[PDB]
Amino acid sequence: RTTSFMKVSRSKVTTVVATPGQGPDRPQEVSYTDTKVIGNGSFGVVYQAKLCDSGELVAIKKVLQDKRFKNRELQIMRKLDHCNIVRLRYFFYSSKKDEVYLNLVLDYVPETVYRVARHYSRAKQTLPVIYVKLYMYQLFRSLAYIHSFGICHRDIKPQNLLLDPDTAVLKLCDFGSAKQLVRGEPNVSYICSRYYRAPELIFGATDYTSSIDVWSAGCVLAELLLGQPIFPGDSGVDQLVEIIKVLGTPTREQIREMNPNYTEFKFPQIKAHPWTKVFRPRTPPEAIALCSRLLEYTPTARLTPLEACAHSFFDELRDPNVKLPNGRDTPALFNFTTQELSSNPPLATILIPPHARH
Amino acid sequence: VEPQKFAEELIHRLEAVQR
Ligand SMILES: Nc1ncnc2c1ncn2[C@@H]1O[C@H](COP(=O)(O)OP(=O)(O)O)[C@@H](O)[C@H]1O
Ligand SMILES: [Cl-]
Ligand SMILES: [Mg+2]
Ligand SMILES: [Mg+2]
Repeated sequence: RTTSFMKVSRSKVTTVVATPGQGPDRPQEVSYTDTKVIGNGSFGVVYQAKLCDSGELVAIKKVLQDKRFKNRELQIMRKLDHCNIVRLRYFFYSSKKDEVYLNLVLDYVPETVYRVARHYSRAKQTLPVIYVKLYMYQLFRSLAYIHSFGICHRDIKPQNLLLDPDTAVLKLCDFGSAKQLVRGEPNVSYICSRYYRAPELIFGATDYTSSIDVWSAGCVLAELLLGQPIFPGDSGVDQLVEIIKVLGTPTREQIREMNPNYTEFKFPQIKAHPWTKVFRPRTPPEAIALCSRLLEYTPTARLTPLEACAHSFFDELRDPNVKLPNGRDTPALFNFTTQELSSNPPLATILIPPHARH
Repeated sequence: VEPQKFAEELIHRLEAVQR
């Protein structure tokens, strides 16, 4: 759930002095019109609007600045610059009475992985594998990027994966739970949303790593393959039972890796259900393989995001003759930076195909 | 939550899907 402990002119024009997301603080007057809510929650309100100068659509995430908790969302977003992470254009502050709200002006992205998957579900179809490949690959790229700065998202789930259906570009959003993890410094365990929470988090670990994002990603993958969440359940126990019912009871050593405080309890020994029986018979073997290397009890045994990008499941995306089903070409996929590849530079031989060099 | 309390519930639940 939670983390650790303006003038109006004439359509109707709202003018504010907003600070650009990148570079040194150099605030500039920003004007926008056609404001409407495209989302509302206990966190605040999300609006769509159109910038007066360029006519470009933006999202404005308005969040209350609660001083009772640690708010790293702005601090974290400002440092991020990646093609698979939603762009922070500007931010500004505005006035619950006697309260100050933070406004994040972001690029507007019309869909999410969640809404798109819901379409296939109610249509009783499955998302074509080509999209599963495209979306998951871009997700892993975004994870490789944030992890290289030591930043863990902590809330990976389909609702936080924005999509432009025309370009098939995925952008990771919502850094309201994100944090730079430091070994030796404890974290909040009640993080990550139900269905997507790593087993070590459910066992209440406070010393977890960025590999919790990888588990969440594995859940997204499985969900896209399956047509529904793989580990549903209201409570942690409910969720862990679903996990055990697939992976089998974790061994004492796997338990120790997750949370040593549970090593001495005598858990009934449930047999693993073969991944090939979990999914439909027409599921590609390499998708199953990838999934099993993501959804591991031992956090250190999980693939890193960069390793996941290099997995054989994404081999098709490296074929020069591939295209989107709508006729268009695939988005940028091989423009890796030195930062992105820092965890494992030799992987560039796989990640950057020969036809991508030119 | 208490590891003891969490484990008891989990053990109880795993016995039911096992039996
Ligand atoms: N840049 C954006 N463009 C379009 N819609 C967005 C954008 N950012 C967020 N949304 C929508 O509004 C919701 C806002 O939630 P989010 O930004 O993920 O943080 P929180 O979950 O803390 O409210 C998202 O689930 C998403 O569907
Ligand atoms: Cl069993
Ligand atoms: Mg969100
Ligand atoms: Mg949030």
